[PDB]
Amino acid sequence: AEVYNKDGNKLDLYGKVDGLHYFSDNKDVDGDQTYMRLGFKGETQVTDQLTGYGQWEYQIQGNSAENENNSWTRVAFAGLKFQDVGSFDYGRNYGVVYDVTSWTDVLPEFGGDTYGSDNFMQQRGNGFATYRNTDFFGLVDGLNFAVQYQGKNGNPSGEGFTSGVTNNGRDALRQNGDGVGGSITYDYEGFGIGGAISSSKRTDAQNTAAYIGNGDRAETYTGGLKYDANNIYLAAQYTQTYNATRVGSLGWANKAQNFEAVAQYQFDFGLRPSLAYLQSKGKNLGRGYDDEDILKYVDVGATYYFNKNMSTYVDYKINLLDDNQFTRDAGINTDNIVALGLVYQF
Amino acid sequence: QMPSLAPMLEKVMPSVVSINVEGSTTVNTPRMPRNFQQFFGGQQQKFMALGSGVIIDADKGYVVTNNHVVDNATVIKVQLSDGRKFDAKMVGKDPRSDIALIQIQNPKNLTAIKMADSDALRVGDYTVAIGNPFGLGETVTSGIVSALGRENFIQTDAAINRGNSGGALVNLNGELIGINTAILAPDGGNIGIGFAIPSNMVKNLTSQMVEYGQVKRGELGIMGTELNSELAKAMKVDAQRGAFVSQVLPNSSAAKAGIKAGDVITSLNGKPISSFAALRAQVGTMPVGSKLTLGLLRDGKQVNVNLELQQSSQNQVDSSSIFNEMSNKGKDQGVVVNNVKTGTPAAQIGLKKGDVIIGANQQAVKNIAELRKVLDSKPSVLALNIQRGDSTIYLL
Amino acid sequence: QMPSLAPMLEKVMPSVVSINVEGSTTVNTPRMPRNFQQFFGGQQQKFMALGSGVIIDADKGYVVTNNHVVDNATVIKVQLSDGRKFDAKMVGKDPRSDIALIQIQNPKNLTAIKMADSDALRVGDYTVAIGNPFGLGETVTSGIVSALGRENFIQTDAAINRGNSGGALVNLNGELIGINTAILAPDGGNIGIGFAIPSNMVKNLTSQMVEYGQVKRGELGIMGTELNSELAKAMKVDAQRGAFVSQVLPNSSAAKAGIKAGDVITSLNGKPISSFAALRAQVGTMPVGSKLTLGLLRDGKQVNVNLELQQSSQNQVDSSSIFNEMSNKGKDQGVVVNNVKTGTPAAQIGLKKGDVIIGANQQAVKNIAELRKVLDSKPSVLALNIQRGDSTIYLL
Amino acid sequence: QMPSLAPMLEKVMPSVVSINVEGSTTVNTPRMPRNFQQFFGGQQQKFMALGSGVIIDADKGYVVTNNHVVDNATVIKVQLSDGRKFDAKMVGKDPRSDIALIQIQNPKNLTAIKMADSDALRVGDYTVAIGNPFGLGETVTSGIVSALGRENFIQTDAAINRGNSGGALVNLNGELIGINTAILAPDGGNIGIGFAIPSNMVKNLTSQMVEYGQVKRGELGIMGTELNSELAKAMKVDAQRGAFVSQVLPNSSAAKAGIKAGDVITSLNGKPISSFAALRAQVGTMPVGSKLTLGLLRDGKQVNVNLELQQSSQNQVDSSSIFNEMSNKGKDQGVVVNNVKTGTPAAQIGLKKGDVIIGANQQAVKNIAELRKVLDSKPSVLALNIQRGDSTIYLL
Repeated sequence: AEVYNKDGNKLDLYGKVDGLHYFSDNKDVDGDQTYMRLGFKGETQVTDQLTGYGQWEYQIQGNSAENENNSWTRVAFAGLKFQDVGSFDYGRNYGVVYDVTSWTDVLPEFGGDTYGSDNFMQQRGNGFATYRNTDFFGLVDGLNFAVQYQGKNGNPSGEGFTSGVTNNGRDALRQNGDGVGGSITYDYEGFGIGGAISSSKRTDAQNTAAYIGNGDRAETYTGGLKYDANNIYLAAQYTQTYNATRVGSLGWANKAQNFEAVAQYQFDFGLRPSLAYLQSKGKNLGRGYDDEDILKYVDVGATYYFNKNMSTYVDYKINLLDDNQFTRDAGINTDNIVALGLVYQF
Repeated sequence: QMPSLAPMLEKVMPSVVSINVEGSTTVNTPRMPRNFQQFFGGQQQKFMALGSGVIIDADKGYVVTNNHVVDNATVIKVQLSDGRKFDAKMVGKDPRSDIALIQIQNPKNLTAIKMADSDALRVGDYTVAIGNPFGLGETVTSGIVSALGRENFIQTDAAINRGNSGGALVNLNGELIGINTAILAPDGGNIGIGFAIPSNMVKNLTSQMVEYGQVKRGELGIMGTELNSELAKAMKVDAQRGAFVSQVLPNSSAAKAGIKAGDVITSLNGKPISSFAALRAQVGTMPVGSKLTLGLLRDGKQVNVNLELQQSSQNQVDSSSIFNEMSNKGKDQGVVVNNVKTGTPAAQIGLKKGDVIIGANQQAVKNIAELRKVLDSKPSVLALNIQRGDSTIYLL
Repeated sequence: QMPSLAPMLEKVMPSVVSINVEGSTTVNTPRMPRNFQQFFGGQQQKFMALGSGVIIDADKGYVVTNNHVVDNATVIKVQLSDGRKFDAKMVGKDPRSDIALIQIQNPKNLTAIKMADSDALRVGDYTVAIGNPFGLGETVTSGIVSALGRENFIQTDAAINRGNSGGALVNLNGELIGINTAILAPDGGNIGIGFAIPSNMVKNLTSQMVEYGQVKRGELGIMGTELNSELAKAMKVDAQRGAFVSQVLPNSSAAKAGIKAGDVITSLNGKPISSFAALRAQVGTMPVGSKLTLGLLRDGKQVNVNLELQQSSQNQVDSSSIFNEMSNKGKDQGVVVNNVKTGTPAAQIGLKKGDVIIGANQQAVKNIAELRKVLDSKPSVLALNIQRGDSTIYLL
Repeated sequence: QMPSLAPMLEKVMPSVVSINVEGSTTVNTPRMPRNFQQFFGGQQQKFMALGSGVIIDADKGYVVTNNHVVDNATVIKVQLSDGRKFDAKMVGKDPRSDIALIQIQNPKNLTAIKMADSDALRVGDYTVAIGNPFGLGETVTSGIVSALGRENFIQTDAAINRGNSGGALVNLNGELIGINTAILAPDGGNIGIGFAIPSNMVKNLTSQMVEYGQVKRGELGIMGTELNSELAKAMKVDAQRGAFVSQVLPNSSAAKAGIKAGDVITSLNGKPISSFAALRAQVGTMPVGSKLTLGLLRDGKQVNVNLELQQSSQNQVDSSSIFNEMSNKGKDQGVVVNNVKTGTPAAQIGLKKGDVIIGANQQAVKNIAELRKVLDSKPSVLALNIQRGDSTIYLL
């Protein structure tokens, strides 16, 4: 909702409450999953060509008792945009690989989980410096590219570490050395085609015997396709990764091949059914694991839109992973899940 | 030599029994695979429960215990402290107090505890609890009376860190002063100290189950909560200092007589009602058929009405010694059956949703105690003189 | 009949009171939306606290309690065990010991506990604690003296699983032996066993608050920690076996006299100092104006100096019966006011950052006890003979 | 005046000591960086442990304590209650019971506790525990006998919320009735109540360590678990009601005599074996060289055999007063050495994997008690008359 628009400054205050419940034989995901998100997007006109902006988004879980608080910052960044040249922003933001993979992250509840948060340059993460050029100086409609740098996020401070520390340090599964990446997308009418590449130094804390997938750098290569017209949405992405994909709590995959596909239709009366397939196939994993499925599921669901502010959905994760030693060791969910959600948003 | 509680414990233990319950319940069907990094959101499932109980009538083999142990039981076993094993059947239960009564099938040479007078309890008084903490057996722990409520829940430090709310609370004379309970419902386990129902209340609730089939506690049939709930805000309630009515129960007196969700009760018989709590407790100090006029708030609405037996304390497959959810209806006006199920073993016998049973298969059945008193004496021919209002049929 | 603690508890309870505090504090402004899968990292907020206290002077209505309960109070209410309600005002507090003193406003017919001699305590001795564990009221729990420190914190197993550090610790004669505390600061709640300040220390700290306004404890004004901290490593400290000086406090004696972050104190008056701990405790056995020469370490530095009253134990809006953070200055050399705030109700009255008050609105104010002794007798005309060093003004 | 446990505690404390262990162990090498949002899945590391112990022989300076404290010790220090400090050496340990024996090096004026007869214990009996809960020192807590097992682990409510399983359990007469233990192995810390080994068992296990070097407990050398394990399913086991054999230990009697993973033992000397548990406990009621015939299940297999000393309770660098893992072999048939290590200080001395030592550097060494009895009397010239089956060499 735009709550302020005066003398060239605009402020949009937005959010949602998702009354949400999971049904699953897996009791670690089963039960109340209610949550809310809040955010703001602000923009200020500096000149006719130059605009400054900032965005912040926060998630607060609504499913805990009052003696605890489970909340986090999704994004927080400030930036400058110049008409027909580009933009730059810095902060917690999305990695440029997400420019392509976001195209299949459109499912009612699940999806978008061949990668995670704080996972090199694949999704949300800290310390992104992002440069973007839209429409190639305004001379090629629909063509966009981006180049991104990520600074090191290392070991926690004040915990007796003698190397690799940063002020905002964290556990090794969520660390990263310096990284660089890029994306190109082209959209003509309904069609879209895109590609992205990322390369991040891996830290010493990540390259210990306690984690599978030791390596100097984490690399990702992504291609994507999209069709979005005539009430039909189709998209697919394929990603090859090296020492970049987490294998639950075990560490990372030496190599992984990720694939996601989605098909959706929008009825006039407000119903939007969705069908999707995701898989992540790991190779040469180490410790005798050899080749294993990290993720494999079919997602069938539907959303009903009452209007732009109220909707309800059901999403059914038909989980094709089988319960074995590998998935047990990594703590990967192999059970089906049904989600039922009712969402108010502004 | 040295002092010891062993001498009175030896005169007490024969009255404490162990209880093993086996039963089932409805669980949701697991959706696979299972993703532990994905916070989501019908089939019977067997479960096992275990708890303690106290022999309260040696002749009838009456054992008092917690309702959180025997609830949903299909099979309830009892083992005496000398090791003799018996079978038991439900005779009564009351979820509010978390107290239940059972009967050993075929008792032989039993010992019953003597019940002391709860009303004479004082805080510095010594206390001893007996229970089965972690399953490993019968543990006794000692202490004192910490708080005497003043409902008079007894508070005592003779509890157990992380263990399940045992059972008997006894004084230094070996007399029963309270049955330990669990205020952490549908859990079992304590908050840090122990809560017991006082022996005098146990005696009282227990006799009702015997002589009526259930405890005479009338419900106002509303359901709701405080003025903080998301619904009190999401619906913006004016003047907040009372009980929020989230819904009026079907076929209830609140429903029948008049009332609708939203109104916030402000008083009960002239007295102020500042919280659902206050109210839930006040309506619990009134036996069926009573009349209690309360003030509601919409713009300024108020009514007067009479309540009927609650639905929490009910019976199931223990009325007819055979096997198959009735309860009492008003005063001694027969036994009214409630919500029938899906398996329909009892509905299959010509019993609908509101079928009374004044005919004791031939005689008077003003209540479940009586009714069950007949389906136990003459298990030969059975013709239930039921009349669900009009239809007065006689099924077998 | 049977033994019981009820007979002495009846002679003790009238001295134990309940305490309800209402007050506010500064919390950070919530940033929305809220993302529970995003581990991040000014406005007053009202809060409510509740605890127990013990009547220690029936005539003056003096009640001892924990500082973690009354801290930041705006309104402090007291309810006797017979149910009479009163208002109370802060008279003193001392965060180190977690002990505070309050005064019932308008006492009438009160009972005070007798204080026993802490020094005569022995480990197998019997103990009884009285407190308000979960808010639900006044709970008593029993046990014995577990550890006699030997600061002499008393250790006892008469605590409570998961509950808030109650208050009174009494012996079998009903005499006060210690006030139970919370060593889990800015939390309340125990580690597994109970910690009490001994009655003799309670008597001592308590009288100081009365006869001076605060407790005479001098601070060395350094702040720092052990040689393990990230800063002792991130700054690589040579010879590690002492107290790490992270910073020297402003306008302090450590500051004034000479010292700078980094030096690791190695001794205090000849004796070895192996940990901030050792030091923080040693400086706590020395009243204001004392002189203590200690050895520092940079290459081999050492000095001698005299400390002044600490800043932890201070006063606020209770000196002037009216409403509005002073403390004592050296010996009976008036009352020096400290860090003024933003609302500036007292700064607005011509009181800066270092303004002494030797003039009792006309007389001698060598201390806050005296000063407050006047702003309570003659609430008519008030002219504060303050002199912040030079300026000797007289504000109203 | 008032009753107190202080008078007997004063006659008991001189027998309770504090114990500080220093030692190392093998930890995995940390892989960096560290990602806390990434659930994954050799170097010696020093650690420090601390616990309590009880002086059981004043002359020999024999102190009983928990094996979870001294396990892996390199250096074990003891401090008496009067503050005198001593050094100690391992004399014995037994992980099953979690009980260990040590000897103060150079005792002078010690006091030993008197051991009472465990067999005379009864549930209401009074109990007092003494231990070092959180390191801060020697804490005593009181209570009663909660459960008398009936292995006879004693259960008592004289424990401590969140603390480490202390040590001595004493009756009201100051006599030792049990040593408190930790059933939360390789952790320390309790389940909610206290578990103690009874004094009579302590006496028995303890003498064995003295007069033999270790406790005579024979093992069947199988290793496995219940019929629920993933391997009992992943391998689909027919007829499930017994002990699942996951593996037969190398060079064992189960191995030697005949048996292979999979078979589920169903009985032991005619009696039913329904769980590894039942079995692990039954084989623990049989000293070395015993013969126990048990029924296995594959299609219908059964055998008879004789077991040898277990491998859990063994010795290390305390046999030769010098420094460097042997154990006893069958009856008094010398001392058989087991799995040598990598540093190889003892292998370097001509000692292989199966080398017996019947020669006491000249005399008879039917056991480690004797052997060690010689490597302590004549520390001058040492020639180990070892014969690992055939080779009868004489190393220094």
